[PDB]
Amino acid sequence: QDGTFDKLTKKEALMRTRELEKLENSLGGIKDMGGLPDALFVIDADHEHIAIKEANNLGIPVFAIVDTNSDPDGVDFVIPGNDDAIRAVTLYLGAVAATVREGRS
Amino acid sequence: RRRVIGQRKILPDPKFGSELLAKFVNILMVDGKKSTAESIVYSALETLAQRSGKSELEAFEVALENVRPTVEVKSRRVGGSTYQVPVEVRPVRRNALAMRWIVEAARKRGDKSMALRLANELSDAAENKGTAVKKREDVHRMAEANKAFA
Amino acid sequence: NQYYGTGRRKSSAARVFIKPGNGKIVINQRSLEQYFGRETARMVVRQPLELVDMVEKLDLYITVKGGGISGQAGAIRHGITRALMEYDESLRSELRKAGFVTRDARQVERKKVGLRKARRRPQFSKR
Amino acid sequence: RIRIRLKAFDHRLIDQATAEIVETAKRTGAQVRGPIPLPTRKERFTVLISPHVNKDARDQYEIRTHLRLVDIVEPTEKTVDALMRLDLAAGVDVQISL
Amino acid sequence: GQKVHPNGIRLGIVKPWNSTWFANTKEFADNLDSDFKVRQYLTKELAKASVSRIVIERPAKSIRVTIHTARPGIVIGKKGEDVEKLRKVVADIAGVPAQINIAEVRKPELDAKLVADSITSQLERRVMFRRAMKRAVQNAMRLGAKGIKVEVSGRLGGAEIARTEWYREGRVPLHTLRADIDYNTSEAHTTYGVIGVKVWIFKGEI
Amino acid sequence: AKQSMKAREVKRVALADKYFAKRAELKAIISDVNDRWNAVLKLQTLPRDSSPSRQRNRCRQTGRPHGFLRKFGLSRIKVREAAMRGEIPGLKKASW
RNA sequence: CGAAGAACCUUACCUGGUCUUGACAUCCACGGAAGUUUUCAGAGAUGAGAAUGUGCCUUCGGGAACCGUGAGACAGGUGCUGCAUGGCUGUCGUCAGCUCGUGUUGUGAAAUGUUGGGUUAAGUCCCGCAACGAGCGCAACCCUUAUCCUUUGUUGCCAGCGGUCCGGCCGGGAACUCAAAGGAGACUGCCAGUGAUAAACUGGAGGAAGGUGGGGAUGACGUCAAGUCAUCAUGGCCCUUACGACCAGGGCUACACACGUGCUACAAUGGCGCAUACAAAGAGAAGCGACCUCGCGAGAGCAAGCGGACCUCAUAAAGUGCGUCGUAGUCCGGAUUGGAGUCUGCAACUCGACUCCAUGAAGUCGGAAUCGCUAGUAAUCGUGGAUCAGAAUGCCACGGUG
RNA sequence: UUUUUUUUUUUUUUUUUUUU
Repeated sequence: QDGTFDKLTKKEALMRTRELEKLENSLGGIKDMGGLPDALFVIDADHEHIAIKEANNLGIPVFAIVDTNSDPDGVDFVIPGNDDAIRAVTLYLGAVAATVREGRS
Repeated sequence: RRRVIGQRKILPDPKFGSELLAKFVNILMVDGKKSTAESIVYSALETLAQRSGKSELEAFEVALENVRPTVEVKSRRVGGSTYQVPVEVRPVRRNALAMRWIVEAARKRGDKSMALRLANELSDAAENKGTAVKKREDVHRMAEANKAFA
Repeated sequence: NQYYGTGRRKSSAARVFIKPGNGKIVINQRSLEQYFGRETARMVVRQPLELVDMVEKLDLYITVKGGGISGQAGAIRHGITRALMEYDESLRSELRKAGFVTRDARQVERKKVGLRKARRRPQFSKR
Repeated sequence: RIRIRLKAFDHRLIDQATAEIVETAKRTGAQVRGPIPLPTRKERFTVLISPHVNKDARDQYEIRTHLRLVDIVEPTEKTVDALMRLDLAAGVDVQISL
Repeated sequence: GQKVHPNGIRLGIVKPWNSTWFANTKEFADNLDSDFKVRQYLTKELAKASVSRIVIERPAKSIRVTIHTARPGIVIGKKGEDVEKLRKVVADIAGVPAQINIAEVRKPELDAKLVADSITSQLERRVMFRRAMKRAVQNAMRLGAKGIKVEVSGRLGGAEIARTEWYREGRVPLHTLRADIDYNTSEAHTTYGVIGVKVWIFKGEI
Repeated sequence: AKQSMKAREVKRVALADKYFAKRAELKAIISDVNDRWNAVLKLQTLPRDSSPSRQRNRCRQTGRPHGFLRKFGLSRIKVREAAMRGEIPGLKKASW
């Protein structure tokens, strides 16, 4: 946020440029996490592996777009639908991005 | 052992600018003391030319042809016993290894002086008569032959 | 007008001064031949100045503080190099290419404990 | 050539010292030396103050230990008296024995 | 498997001296015989409240003894007749006078020493010291520090029984030469033999 | 031999110049083999236990004579500590 | 071996003389000036006599500096166990360490980051992976270089002149070594080729090193249940008529056998004789000591000097130039034994250490097979140091013809 | 999936008490 990160020898600052690398791509929508999340939205139940188990452990609601390969018993809302690429999750995400802001009232 | 550093560079002889005449003496030294060993090798090359009255240092080659080998035998037990296979020596090696058999023939040779133990065995070596040439021809009788057993 | 150097090699301790014309080599009050009279290296001190036609152009004066003749042959190399190094900047490429700039500094990562060779780390083709 | 061997625990405290002797003494005669060193002992020093027998706490300090040479051509009192009137500097030593 | 001092190795780095004096080439030997003698009288006169730091300075070989004790009022006594004794007995051995300077041990809870002078009191009752030991540690850390480790060795049971006990109320990075850590020890007895206690107090990160 | 003999060095250690090393400065110079006088020496060798030089010495910081290093001034066991307060200035990491 | 001095010797042990607060050292009690000097005994510890001596305050109180005799408390030693433990040093390891503060698939001894695609000589480094990161090993400071920049000039030091009675002698100025304090600079830095315009490998511009530049150096957990159990610092346990402490003697070394470390001595790539050219590592007031006097010389003696470029030890060996054998059991072999000498000492002789002559045991190139030694590294060419009243052939460290 | 560069090298006694 200011200039103070360009401290010490130049290879000290760069050794954190390359932390920021390894972390904001994995982590850039969660930067605070000062309380525990209340709900989840998921698009795979294979490739996303651990998240569904952590959620069902602790008792979280899970919103899940699912195909002929799925396990529907592990969720709170199935939306049966084509598994992957942009056209599928486009057709659902309008109305998600709506309800989570006009629903604040 | 991954890096190219594997041989000494040395400088040329004080007269004819040749690392040939320089590696000769630097093989012959066996006890150290260089510069008087280099003047006594310079005395070998004059006792040489007493035979012929010209640049017999050109005939240095016409002896060294017979002392240079193509092959050497090193540690190769590969095949469950001694399986040699010498392999040839790379071009740079042909005449240094010839200096090795000129100096072992000179050590007990018997000639009056050490200038003459070297200048006589070079004379013989051009005659193929030599004891430095006999050692090489032994290896040719040995491992260049054993080409046919490899 | 004049140009100069000093050396440290096996084990001496020598200086050298370049001077105007007449082309000679004077060690304190005597000639080169009197000081290396048999000493087979002797040419190597006059060799790089005979390129640049010294005979009417330079003059070379020397003095020595622990002789050391077998090692002096390079203390003088380095020294006479520092002198020409302000005579003419052009020849730094000639002095390097001919080895005449080099000075003793290196051991080839040698023994400390037992092993012969001692910088290079464990090497494999995939361990 | 009377060698006054000037010596301080620190570079700090002999610099403060010597620069007055090469001024004060020189005013009318003898070309007075003062910066020229002796083998200055920049060593590593270790004392055991460890509150029990355990690993280390032998705090390695460095030192300066720095000596110089004040040199005068002759015992010319109308130039040299001034350094001998400098007896009040009880925090530097000089060893004049020659 | 090690005991590794944080202090001592670091005299000028947050962790200040037990003592410091300048005695010269042929005037050390008596100064050193006096540095145990002056500390033996004081640390038995001050026992009633301990001494976190028993500080021997000697400004002109005359001894500026600075005693950080948790009750200075009891060594000022009924107002300064003990001070008089306190400035004479340590000066009687040293042949020179003694600049007695007092202080408080500002909160024994957070201290560089006085936690081991809780514990080693607890043994003068001879009954279940285990009720109070790890509680004393707890109490101390409730007003200050961020981790502590404790080791106690000795005859602490009955008849023939001799063991060593080790506890950890918070994390301790054992040596970090930048940090506000301390090591200390103290001693106690129980009529069968020794009871020797040790601490490592990681109070802060710098 | 722990403490042993100290008393009998002490009893004559200060007067060797009075048993010989000034007593000598006229009578004993004619008694040399450089100067020849042969009847004179045979009366000055009588002092036996206090004939200079002879000295049992005193190891002091050590209480008993486990040698004496006459270059450093301490017992053949003490050395370790010099490296730990200033007494041997040359004792770094050994050259071996 | 530990002993870097097993014939006063830091005493093992063979002997005798003696003791068991001994030799050292306190807390009260009653008292005293401390010592210089010589005679005779005794192996030493210890025994019997003779002279000369009498301090500083000073309430003449109390005593000091400093010696007694009576008490009652009362003194000691490598004796080893690693295993109560904590320093210390190793050979591994210059592996880039293992595990945890959490979580949890393994109940738990399974590492759980090693998976599954690739890559680099490289746990290199691109991802992928249910994995974080805590941080004490990390990024590195460290010393010596070496090359310079200034300030500089030293017993140093002499660049260019100033006088030479030919000695840097003393005038005379600051090139630069020397000395060195503070320090300071080389990076893929741009060029040829390489391949993935990655990777890093060669040659080079540019250098005093190059891809840790080298030579010192720090040697983390883990170190073999390896030591320092003979100063450790100290828990558990030690002998006490005793493992405690005073004293002069003696003999350790034999020899038939080894067996090797460590030596050399077998003649010319050698030496032998006179003559010629160049360095230094280091040491020094329980010192080191020249010239100069005495010389067959070890060894006597005078005496300038020197505290760290001043005094002295080395005038390193080869090497060069002219002479000299003829391949010769010898001219060399010092194994050694005729006689001849001294520096030390109570003391070395059946115990040396070394000096002058006279010598002359093996001598002649011996195989079987313990590992010396890869680069500035064993041949090769030499010097010091302390233990200590002091002779290691040990080792220990840097130099160089090579 | 051909896997003989010799076959053999005595016993012990290592183990820092215990309930969690």
